[PDB]
Amino acid sequence: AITPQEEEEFRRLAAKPDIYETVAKSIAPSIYGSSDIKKAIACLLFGGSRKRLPDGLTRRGDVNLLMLGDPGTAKSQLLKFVERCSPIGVYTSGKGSSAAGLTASVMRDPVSRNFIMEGGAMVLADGGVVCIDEFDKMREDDRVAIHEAMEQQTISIAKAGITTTLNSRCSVLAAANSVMPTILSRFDMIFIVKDEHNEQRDMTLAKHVMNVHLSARTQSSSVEGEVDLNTLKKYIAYCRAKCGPRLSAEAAEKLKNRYILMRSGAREHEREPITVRQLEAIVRISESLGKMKLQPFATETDVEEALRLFQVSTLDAAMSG
Amino acid sequence: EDVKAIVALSKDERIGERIFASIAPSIYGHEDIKRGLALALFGGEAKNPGGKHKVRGDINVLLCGDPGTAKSQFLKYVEKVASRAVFTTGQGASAVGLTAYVQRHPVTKEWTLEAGALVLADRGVCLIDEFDKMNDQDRTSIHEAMEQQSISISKAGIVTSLQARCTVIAASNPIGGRYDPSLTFSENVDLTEPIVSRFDILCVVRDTVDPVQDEMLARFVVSSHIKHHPPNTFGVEALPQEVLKKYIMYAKEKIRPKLNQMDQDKVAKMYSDLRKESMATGSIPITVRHIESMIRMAEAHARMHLRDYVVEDDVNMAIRVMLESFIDTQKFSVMRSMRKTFARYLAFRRDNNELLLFVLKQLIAEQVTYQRNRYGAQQDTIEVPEKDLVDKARQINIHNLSAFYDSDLFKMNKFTHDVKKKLIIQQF
Amino acid sequence: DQTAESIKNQMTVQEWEKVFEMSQDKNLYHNLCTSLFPTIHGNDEIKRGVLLMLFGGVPKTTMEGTSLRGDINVCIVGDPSTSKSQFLKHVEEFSPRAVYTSGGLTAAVVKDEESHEFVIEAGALMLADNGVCCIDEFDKMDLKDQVAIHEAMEQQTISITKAGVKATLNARTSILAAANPVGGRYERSKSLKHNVNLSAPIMSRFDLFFILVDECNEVTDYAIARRIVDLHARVYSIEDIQRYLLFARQFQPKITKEAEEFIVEQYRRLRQRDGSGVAKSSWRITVRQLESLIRLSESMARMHCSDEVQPKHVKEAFRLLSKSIIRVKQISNLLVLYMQKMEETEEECHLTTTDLVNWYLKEMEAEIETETELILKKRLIEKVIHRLIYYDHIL
Ligand SMILES: Nc1ncnc2c1ncn2[C@@H]1O[C@H](COP(=O)(O)OP(=O)(O)OP(=O)(O)O)[C@@H](O)[C@H]1O
Ligand SMILES: Nc1ncnc2c1ncn2[C@@H]1O[C@H](COP(=O)(O)OP(=O)(O)OP(=O)(O)O)[C@@H](O)[C@H]1O
Ligand SMILES: Nc1ncnc2c1ncn2[C@@H]1O[C@H](COP(=O)(O)OP(=O)(O)OP(=O)(O)O)[C@@H](O)[C@H]1O
Repeated sequence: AITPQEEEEFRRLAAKPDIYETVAKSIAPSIYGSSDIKKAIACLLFGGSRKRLPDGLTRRGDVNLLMLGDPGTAKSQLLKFVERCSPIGVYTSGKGSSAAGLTASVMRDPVSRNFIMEGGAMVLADGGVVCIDEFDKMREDDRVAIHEAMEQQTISIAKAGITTTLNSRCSVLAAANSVMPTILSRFDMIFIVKDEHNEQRDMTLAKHVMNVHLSARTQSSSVEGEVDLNTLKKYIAYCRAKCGPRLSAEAAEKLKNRYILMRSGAREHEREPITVRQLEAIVRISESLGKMKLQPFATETDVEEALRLFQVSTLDAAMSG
Repeated sequence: EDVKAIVALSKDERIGERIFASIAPSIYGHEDIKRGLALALFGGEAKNPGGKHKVRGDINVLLCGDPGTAKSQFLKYVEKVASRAVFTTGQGASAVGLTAYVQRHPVTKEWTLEAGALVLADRGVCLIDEFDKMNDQDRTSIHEAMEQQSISISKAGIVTSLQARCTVIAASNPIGGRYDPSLTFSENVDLTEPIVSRFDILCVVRDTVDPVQDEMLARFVVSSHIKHHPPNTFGVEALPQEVLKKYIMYAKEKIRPKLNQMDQDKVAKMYSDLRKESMATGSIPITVRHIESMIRMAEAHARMHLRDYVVEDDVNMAIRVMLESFIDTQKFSVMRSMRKTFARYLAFRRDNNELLLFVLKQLIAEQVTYQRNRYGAQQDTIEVPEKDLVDKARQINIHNLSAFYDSDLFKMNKFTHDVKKKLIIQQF
Repeated sequence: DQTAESIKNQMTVQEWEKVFEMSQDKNLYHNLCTSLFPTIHGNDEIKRGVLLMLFGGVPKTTMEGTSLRGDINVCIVGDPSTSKSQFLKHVEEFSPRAVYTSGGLTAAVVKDEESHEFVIEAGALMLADNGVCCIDEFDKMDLKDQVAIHEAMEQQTISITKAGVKATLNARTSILAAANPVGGRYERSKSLKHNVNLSAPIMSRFDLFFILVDECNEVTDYAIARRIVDLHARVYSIEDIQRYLLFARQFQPKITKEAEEFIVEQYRRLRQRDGSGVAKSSWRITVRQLESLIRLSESMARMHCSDEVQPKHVKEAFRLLSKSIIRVKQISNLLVLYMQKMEETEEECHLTTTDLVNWYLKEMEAEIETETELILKKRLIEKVIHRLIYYDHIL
C-alpha cells in the first residue's frame, strides 16, 4: 500500500549522492558515535542480492554482523532500534525464556490431544532480520538450531514421527560481551567495539546523557537531518522489492587484484588469512550498497567502500586478538 | 497538624543527620550502610524518556561482608519500617522464587501462572538474604527483571505481562569465607558481572578489631539480654519512627524533585577524571550507569530534605556516595591511589575532628602492631607523641587540636591528652 | 508444672531430699561428669561440654519480634576408633528424648488420598524437639541434608513443601553431631576448615568444637586394655540425675552487673588473643563467641542451681571455651620490619634497596646484640626478595 506520491519521494531521496551518509546518520539518533557500526547496520538492513544458478543451487544474499565489546556500550538499544526498522524482524534475548523458541517445536495440547507445529522465531522472521542479544548464553538446542539455519537456511523438525523441513532466510545480528567457534566463523563482519578515553568524547557523552535526563520533560523535541522510522521502513521495503544489482567488469577486476595482493601478503606474513568466503562477503556488501543507491550496477567506489568496511571490522578483529 | 509538623521538620536544615541516626537504632556503627539504606528508602523520582526508554526511580543496595557483621538486622529493620515489604531468601527451604514463571498445572494439565517474589513486592521494598545462592532460572532471569522491572511471558497463546517495580536490598557472603582486599569486588562475590552491575550502591562490610566498638557492642548485647529477660554517633536528635514514616510518605506523595538546577560541566569533568584514573590503572571503568545512579541519588537527597529543586549540596553528596562506593570496589593499591587523587570531592561535609580521629586510629594501630611484634603481648595504655599527629594534620591543612581534645568524641574513645608530656594516652 | 516447686510437690519427700543433696554437692560438677560417662576414660573436657549441653541455656525473645537462641551445640572430631560414637550412644541411653540417626530426618508428608489429608510423619529433627538430636556420620550427609541442618540451626524451624503444600514446623533442639577429619588423620598443620569437610555456615553455627587426638599414650593404653579386660571379666543414679536435670532446667538464672563487666573484659581479652599474630587460631572469633560464652555462663548458673549469674561461672565458661580453641620469630621480626619500611616511606622520600636493608639490620638490632641474628636477617631479606620486594599488596 504505497501511493505514487511516496514513490516519487523515494526516487527523489535516492537520487541524492549523499544518501549513504544520510541513512548512516538516521540509524539510532540517540546513540552518540559509532558511525562505522551504523554504516554496517545500514548495509545489513538493505541486504545483498539473491542469485540462482542453472544447477539449482542458490547463493544466499544475507549479511551477518556480530558486535563484541565491553558492557555499557548500548548494544541492546541498537538491536531494538534495528528490530523496529526492518519490514520484518524479531527480538530474542539469549537464555531468557529460552530466547523465545528459535526452534520449531511440536507440542501436544493435552486436553485436545492434538499436535501443534509452531515454527521457531527464525521461521516467523523469514526474509527479515533476527536480532539476538547475549549470544554466548544460548541454550545448546538453540545453538544447534542457529548452526543449522546459518548454513543450510532450512530448519527441519523431526520429533514424534512428524518429519518436515521449514524455510528460514534471515540476516542474523547478534551481540555478545566476549567469546561456538564455527558460528563465529560463519559471521561476515565481526566488530570489536572497544572504548576510547578521548576527553572531548567523554565530556560530550556525559553532557548528552545529562541533557537527555534534563529534557525527559521535553521529550517532544525532534531531530533534524534524519529520516522518520516509517519513511525508512517504506524506503527499505521498496528498495528490497525493486532493485537487485550486480557487479561490473571493472569492479570485478579491481576486487580480484586486491584479493590476490591480500592473499600473497598474508602468505608472506605467515612465512615470517583471507579466504573465498570473505571475498563473497565483500561481494555481497558491494551489492547491498548498489541496491541502496537504486542502481543496476555497482561501481568501483562501492568495492572500495566495502573493502574499507571489511578492513575496519574483520581484519582489525583478527589483528587485535 | 501532622502536615505542619512535617513542614516544621523540613524547616530544620540539619534533618539528614537526624534521619541517618534514626535508621537501625539498634545497630552500632556502619554509618555507610545506614546512609545507603536511608537513600534507598526515600527513593528517587522516576522518569519516562518516551516509549523507547524508561528511567527507574529505585536505588538498589548490595551488602557483601563477613560472618557475624550484622547484615540481617538491617534487612529486618527495613522490613519492619517500610510498608509493602517482602522478605525472601535464595538458599531454599520453601524459598519463594524471585521471578515469576508459567508452569502448566500438573493435575489439570493447564498452563498457569506462579508469581515470583518480585511480582508480590511491586511498588514496595523487596528484601533478599543469601543472595549469592540462587536457582539457575532465577540466576538468568534476575538480570532482565531488574533491568526492565516487568516480566513478559508467551506460552501457547498466554501473553501476560507482570509489573515488578520494587527496590531490591540484598545481602550475601564472599567466596572463601573472608573478604580479601587484594582482589576486586567482583572476584570476592560469587555473582555474575551484569547482576552486580545492576546494583547502584555497593557496600562492603569488613571485619576489623575495634576494642572500643567491641566493648560497646558487648554492652549492647548483654543489655539486650537483660531487657528481654523472662548512643548517637551522629550526635544529633533522632526523629520518631512514626513521624519519620509520615515524612517518608509525604516525600513520595507531594514532592517532585526537578533537575533544572544542574552543573553539567563539573559532572563531565568528574566523569572524565574518574575514567582517566580507571582506564590508566586498568581497573573497573566508570560507565554511564554510574552517572545515572548519581542522578537518582541526587533526586533522593532532594526529596530527603523536601526541596522541589536539587540544591548543589545534594549533587555533591551524591557524587561523594558514588565515588566512595566505586573506589571501595577497587583493589587495595588501586583504592589507595584513587583516594590519593580524588580527595576534594570525598571530603565534602566531613568533620575535621573526624579526620583527626582517623589519624589517631592509624597511630594507635601502628603502636599496637609494634607492641605485638616486639613484646608479643600488648599494653593497657597507649601513648604516642602528638607531633606526628600535628604534622599529618598540617598535611591535610588541619590545626587547633585543643578544640578536638575538648570534643566529646575524643573522650568517648577513651583518649586523654597530656600537655606536659606532649603525649596522647588511650586506655582500654 | 513448669514451676520447680510445683514438680517438687509432684515429687515425693525423699526425691526432694535427694534433689537438695545434689544441689548442695560442692563437687557436683565432677560427680556428674564421672557418673554420666563412666566407661570412657579421659577426655574430661568433652564430658563437661556434653553436660553443659544437656543443661542448656535460658532462651529469650526480643521486643522486635526476633527470638534468641537458648540451646548450644557440640561437634566432636577425632581419629578413628577414639570412642566418639560411644559419646552419642551414652547420650541416647541417658536421654529419653534423644533421637539417634546415622546421616527422613525432617518430615514425610504422605497424603492419605482415602481421606484426602496430608498426614505428615515426623522426621528425626521433629521427634528430637526440645531435647538432643545425635547425628553420627555428620560428614557423610547429602547436600539436601546439609541445607536442612543449616536451616534448622539458623531458624529453628522445618519448612516442607510437598504436592503444593507449604508448611513450616517448629524444631528447637541441640545437635551433638560427630564426624571424622578428611583422610582419617588430623593434620595439626592445617586448620579445622581443611581437616573437616563441612559447609562454612554449618561449621560457623557450632559451639564448643572439641577435637580428639589418639596421642598414643602408653599409660592410657594400659588403662584402656585393663578396662576392656575387666569389662570382659556412680555417685548419683541415672534416675537421680534425670530428676536433678529437670529441676535445674525449671530454673532460669539471669545475668548480674558484675558478671556483665567480667564478661565484657573476657570478650575483650579473647578478641585481643585472636587478633594477636603470635599463633594462628584454627577459627576466627566473632560476636558468636560472645553469645556462646553467655549461653555457657547461663548453663553453669543453671547447673549450680543459682538464680543469678556470678563471676565464677563466667570464669569456668571462659576457661572451657579457651581450651576448646586450638592454636595452629622470622615472621615476628618481619612484621615490624615492614612497619618500619612503610613508616619511613611515608615520612621520608629516600628509599634504597640494599643500603636500607643494611640499616634495617641495626634498626632491628637496636635492642639485641647478635651478629648471627644479623646474617639471619640478611637471609630472611633474601627469601623475601625471592617472594616480593615491598610490593603493593596489603599487609
Ligand atoms: N552513546 C552511548 N554510548 C554508551 N552507552 C550509552 C549511550 N547512550 C546511552 N547509553 C547508556 O548505556 C547503557 C547501555 O545499555 P545496554 O543494555 O543497551 O548496553 P550494554 O550494557 O552494552 O548491554 P549488555 O549488558 O546487554 O551487553 C544504557 O544505560 C544506555 O542508556
Ligand atoms: N553494630 C553491630 N556490629 C556487630 N554486631 C552487631 C551489631 N549490632 C548488633 N550485633 C549483633 O551481632 C550478631 C551478629 O548476628 P547476625 O544475625 O546479625 O549475623 P549476620 O550478619 O546475619 O550473619 P551471616 O553472615 O552469618 O548471615 C547479632 O547477635 C547482632 O545482634
Ligand atoms: N578412653 C578410651 N578412649 C578410646 N577408646 C576407649 C576408651 N576406653 C575404652 N575404649 C574402647 O575403645 C573402643 C574405641 O573404638 P570405637 O569403636 O568406640 O570407635 P568409634 O568412635 O566408633 O570410631 P569410628 O566412628 O571412627 O569408626 C571402644 O570399644 C571403646 O569402648
